[PDB]
Amino acid sequence: FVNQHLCGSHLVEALYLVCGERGFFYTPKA
Amino acid sequence: GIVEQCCASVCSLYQLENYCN
Ligand SMILES: [Zn+2]
Repeated sequence: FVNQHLCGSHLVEALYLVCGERGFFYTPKA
Repeated sequence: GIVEQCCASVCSLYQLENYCN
């Protein structure tokens, strides 16, 4: 695999791909 | 956090695995 530059919705897509059925938490900074 | 690192910097798919349930 390679390193990633992921902003906005592109990060959510990557989390979905990586975690799939396990699910994930998307937890930005306040 | 990761949301910030992946955008301002770069991150790996392996680092993302840390956010799976
Ligand atoms: Zn875009």
